[PDB]
Amino acid sequence: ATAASMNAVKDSLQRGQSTIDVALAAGDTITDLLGKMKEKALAASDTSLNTASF
Amino acid sequence: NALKSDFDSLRDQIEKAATNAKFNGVSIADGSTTKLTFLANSDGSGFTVNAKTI
Repeated sequence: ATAASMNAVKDSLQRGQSTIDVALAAGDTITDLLGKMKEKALAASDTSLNTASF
Repeated sequence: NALKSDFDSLRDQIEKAATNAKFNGVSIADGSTTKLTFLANSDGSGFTVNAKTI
């Protein structure tokens, strides 16, 4: 019985792996968007821009 | 009187030429602003260029 009970342990570990995989995909999206936001802040920091570009 | 009239016309033409010196709504020669700052790094470091009124 103790040996057969390991199936639930393996299933729970696999489910945790899937949860972390989804989290990493979302994190990659968030990092790309954060890089774009950095570039927008850098571009807007310039004082020679007109009102429309800002 | 003719020389004085040509003097006045050239003075007005300088004033107009100084007025029209703009690039996308900003200018470094008409005296609109004291200085312009441009990006010099990803950290937002500037490239100060003091304006020279003409």
